[PDB]
Amino acid sequence: RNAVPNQVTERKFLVDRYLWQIPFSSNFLNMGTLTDLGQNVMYANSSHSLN
Amino acid sequence: TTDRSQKLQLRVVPIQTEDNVNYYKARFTLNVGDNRLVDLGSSYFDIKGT
Repeated sequence: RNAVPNQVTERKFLVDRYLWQIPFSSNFLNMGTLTDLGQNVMYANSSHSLN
Repeated sequence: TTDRSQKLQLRVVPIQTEDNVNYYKARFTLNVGDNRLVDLGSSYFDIKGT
Protein backbone atom coordinates (compact mmCIF):
# COMPACT_ATOMS: atom_id res chain seq x y z
CA ARG A 1 0.00 0.00 0.00
CA ASN A 2 2.91 2.36 0.74
CA ALA A 3 4.64 1.79 -2.60
CA VAL A 4 6.52 4.78 -3.99
CA PRO A 5 5.15 6.24 -7.24
CA ASN A 6 7.29 7.31 -10.23
CA GLN A 7 9.03 3.93 -10.51
CA VAL A 8 11.25 3.84 -13.58
CA THR A 9 11.94 0.42 -15.07
CA GLU A 10 15.05 -0.88 -16.80
CA ARG A 11 16.00 -4.11 -18.54
CA LYS A 12 19.14 -6.04 -19.46
CA PHE A 13 20.27 -9.52 -20.44
CA LEU A 14 23.19 -11.85 -19.87
CA VAL A 15 24.59 -14.40 -22.30
CA ASP A 16 27.33 -16.72 -21.08
CA ARG A 17 29.44 -19.21 -23.06
CA TYR A 18 28.20 -17.75 -26.33
CA LEU A 19 29.90 -16.07 -29.25
CA TRP A 20 27.53 -13.79 -31.13
CA GLN A 21 27.38 -14.85 -34.75
CA ILE A 22 26.51 -13.31 -38.12
CA PRO A 23 26.25 -15.86 -40.96
CA PHE A 24 27.32 -14.98 -44.48
CA SER A 25 24.10 -16.21 -46.05
CA SER A 26 21.27 -14.66 -48.03
CA ASN A 27 18.34 -15.38 -45.69
CA PHE A 28 20.61 -15.71 -42.59
CA LEU A 29 19.96 -19.43 -42.17
CA ASN A 30 21.92 -22.61 -42.79
CA MET A 31 21.19 -24.03 -46.22
CA GLY A 32 24.71 -25.44 -46.49
CA THR A 33 28.29 -25.25 -45.25
CA LEU A 34 29.44 -23.67 -48.52
CA THR A 35 26.96 -20.81 -48.27
CA ASP A 36 25.08 -19.26 -51.17
CA LEU A 37 26.53 -15.76 -50.84
CA GLY A 38 29.97 -17.39 -50.96
CA GLN A 39 29.43 -17.85 -54.70
CA ASN A 40 27.83 -14.58 -55.92
CA VAL A 41 29.02 -11.71 -53.71
CA MET A 42 32.50 -12.86 -54.53
CA TYR A 43 31.48 -12.89 -58.18
CA ALA A 44 33.56 -13.43 -61.35
CA ASN A 45 36.55 -14.08 -59.02
CA SER A 46 36.69 -10.49 -57.77
CA SER A 47 38.05 -8.76 -54.67
CA HIS A 48 36.31 -6.66 -52.03
CA SER A 49 37.84 -4.77 -49.16
CA LEU A 50 36.01 -4.76 -45.86
CA ASN A 51 35.88 -2.79 -42.65
CA THR B 1 16.88 -16.12 -52.79
CA THR B 2 16.43 -13.10 -55.03
CA ASP B 3 18.56 -9.99 -55.51
CA ARG B 4 15.80 -7.38 -55.19
CA SER B 5 15.58 -4.90 -52.31
CA GLN B 6 12.84 -6.25 -50.05
CA LYS B 7 12.50 -6.53 -46.30
CA LEU B 8 12.98 -9.63 -44.16
CA GLN B 9 10.91 -8.60 -41.13
CA LEU B 10 7.91 -6.28 -41.32
CA ARG B 11 6.36 -3.64 -39.08
CA VAL B 12 2.79 -2.44 -39.64
CA VAL B 13 1.13 0.08 -37.32
CA PRO B 14 -2.67 -0.11 -36.86
CA ILE B 15 -5.04 1.83 -39.06
CA GLN B 16 -7.77 2.10 -36.43
CA THR B 17 -7.70 1.73 -32.67
CA GLU B 18 -10.52 1.82 -30.14
CA ASP B 19 -10.57 2.21 -26.37
CA ASN B 20 -13.05 0.82 -23.87
CA VAL B 21 -13.27 0.12 -20.15
CA ASN B 22 -12.95 -3.57 -21.02
CA TYR B 23 -11.37 -4.04 -24.48
CA TYR B 24 -9.04 -2.55 -27.10
CA LYS B 25 -9.45 -2.89 -30.88
CA ALA B 26 -6.51 -2.98 -33.28
CA ARG B 27 -7.18 -3.17 -37.02
CA PHE B 28 -4.24 -3.65 -39.38
CA THR B 29 -3.65 -3.77 -43.13
CA LEU B 30 -1.34 -6.60 -44.18
CA ASN B 31 -0.11 -5.71 -47.67
CA VAL B 32 1.61 -8.56 -49.51
CA GLY B 33 2.91 -7.31 -52.83
CA ASP B 34 3.45 -9.22 -56.03
CA ASN B 35 6.19 -11.89 -55.88
CA ARG B 36 6.10 -12.09 -52.06
CA LEU B 37 5.10 -14.83 -49.62
CA VAL B 38 4.43 -14.73 -45.89
CA ASP B 39 3.59 -17.51 -43.46
CA LEU B 40 1.35 -16.37 -40.62
CA GLY B 41 3.19 -18.64 -38.20
CA SER B 42 5.74 -15.85 -37.78
CA SER B 43 3.03 -13.25 -37.13
CA TYR B 44 2.76 -11.80 -33.65
CA PHE B 45 1.79 -8.63 -31.82
CA ASP B 46 4.11 -6.13 -30.16
CA ILE B 47 2.30 -4.65 -27.18
CA LYS B 48 3.80 -1.71 -25.32
CA GLY B 49 1.92 -0.48 -22.29
CA THR B 50 2.04 0.15 -18.58
